[PDB]
Amino acid sequence: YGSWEIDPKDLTFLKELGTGQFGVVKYGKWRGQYDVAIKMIREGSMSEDEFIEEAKVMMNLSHEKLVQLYGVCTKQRPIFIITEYMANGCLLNYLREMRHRFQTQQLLEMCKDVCEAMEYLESKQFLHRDLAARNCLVNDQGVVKVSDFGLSRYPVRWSPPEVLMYSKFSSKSDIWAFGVLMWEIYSLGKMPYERFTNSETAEHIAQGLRLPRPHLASERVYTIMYSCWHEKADERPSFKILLSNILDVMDEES
Amino acid sequence: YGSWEIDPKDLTFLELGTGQFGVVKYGKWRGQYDVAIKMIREGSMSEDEFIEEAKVMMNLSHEKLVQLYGVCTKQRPIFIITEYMANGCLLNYLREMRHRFQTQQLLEMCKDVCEAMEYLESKQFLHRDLAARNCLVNDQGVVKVSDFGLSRYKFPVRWSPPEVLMYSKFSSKSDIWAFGVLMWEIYSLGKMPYERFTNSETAEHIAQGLRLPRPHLASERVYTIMYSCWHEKADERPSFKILLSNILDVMDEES
Ligand SMILES: Cc1nc(Nc2ncc(C(=O)Nc3c(C)cccc3Cl)s2)cc(N2CCN(CCO)CC2)n1
Ligand SMILES: Cc1nc(Nc2ncc(C(=O)Nc3c(C)cccc3Cl)s2)cc(N2CCN(CCO)CC2)n1
Repeated sequence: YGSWEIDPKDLTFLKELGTGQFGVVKYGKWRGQYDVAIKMIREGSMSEDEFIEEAKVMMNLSHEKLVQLYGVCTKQRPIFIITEYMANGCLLNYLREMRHRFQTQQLLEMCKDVCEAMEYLESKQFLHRDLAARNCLVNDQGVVKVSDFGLSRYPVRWSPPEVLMYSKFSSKSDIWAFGVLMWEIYSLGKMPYERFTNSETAEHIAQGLRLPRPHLASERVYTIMYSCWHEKADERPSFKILLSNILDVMDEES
Repeated sequence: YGSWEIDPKDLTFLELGTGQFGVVKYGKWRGQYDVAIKMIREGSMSEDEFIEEAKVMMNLSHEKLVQLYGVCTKQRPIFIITEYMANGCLLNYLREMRHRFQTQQLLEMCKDVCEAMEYLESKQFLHRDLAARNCLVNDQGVVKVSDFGLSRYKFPVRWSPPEVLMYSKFSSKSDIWAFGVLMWEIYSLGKMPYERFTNSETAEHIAQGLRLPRPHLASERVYTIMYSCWHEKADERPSFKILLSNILDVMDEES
């Protein structure tokens, strides 16, 4: 893959952070000077072609609020993926572990960080398959960033109208999820619809039920997350507009 | 994978076509049984993808479904053996025999595809690409669908919008629309849907509420079936259990 291929002997496995479906992440050090995260992909988790597309996306996309790629080790099995290390780890556990210790003005900065990354992927026609607090990482300075792994891109004469319409306004799925994310941040890791099941939630949202307003979220902040929860997808805002609305509130409140 | 394991030497590679995941050839088992062989590429699928595909191939069976004869998992490229379809694709079969069909044969074909889908519907399986080009015909003129590359019905209910949850509840209604157009291909003798419109014009043509015109070979009652498959509201469309329910009724009426 060129310069992206790194030397394995320069790595050093030290600790374990977690395990996923497409491998296991392990904490290490690059040349014993910088902290990095290393993911060990399983032999049969993904196909060859699937890795070329996934990799091709990680090298061509770059944003300050996206998990930076340090390199990969495709010259061995299992293959590695070296990236920057996030000291604080997951955002969900971060909101619950360090709960109510950061003031409200910091909560909105977390939404801005995620909105900045999504706005970038939006400009590149990329969709987050699972946008939620559990899929966001926090670094030492409290910056929230999303990942590039597992991203998506965006029969005509045999497909129904429901499929055609979705193929043109599918980007609005990441907007609804983002709205529920702000709810998780301002609720400090509260699970959406705690008093409802999966079947219930699907029925309540269909009837118009929306998440309450976090007590730590101002009435204007609620307008942002609530703007993302519009029945008509085309009536929902874009990540560029949401970023402007978030920045607008930050200036008026801070 | 057990008894499903076939000896690559027992099969002889006597070519039929090629797909994304590999190429399909023609052969015979022990010089006595006819079957088709699929040589999947090395990097097209993953180990987990195959195990799921196979697990679905070996656990499903239906007369109108492509029967699986076996696989060769101790070989690279991995092989998948199935029954041989003398007449091959349905679209080419409708165009090569356009002058050699009866009105009862056309409706019989539609049943052969509906009977298969009805079985898939009961097992919660979905055909991602249901069309005449993905259907095969054996020597006796019986149509059969394939179960390779199917999908079942993750979506986080708590973070998904309504259009996604509503899609997961009416996912089988999408194949109904495709089935309705399939019947048009049959009674139209292989004509391309919206042959006089482009991909962008077809999408708008459906948005305006217009649909395919009735083929002259289809009767008023048969067209009502395929037309019922094309309803703006997915919930208002019938089910494959109901389509077969009707197709048989029009058969007895016109037979
Ligand atoms: C799960 C976890 N992640 C951490 N930081 C990460 N940085 C980079 C990671 C990563 O997975 N990148 C990546 C991606 C995104 C895709 C493909 C490939 C790769 Cl390599 S993960 C830290 C952490 N700890 C901190 C919070 N607790 C401290 C209390 O002791 C405990 C746990 N936990
Ligand atoms: C493309 C083609 N298929 C033919 N029969 C097949 N039987 C089994 C096939 C197969 O694909 N199974 C399968 C599936 C479904 C999934 C995964 C894996 C597998 Cl293995 S295909 C015959 C044929 N010929 C007949 C019609 N023409 C001569 C007229 O004189 C020429 C062409 N052409």
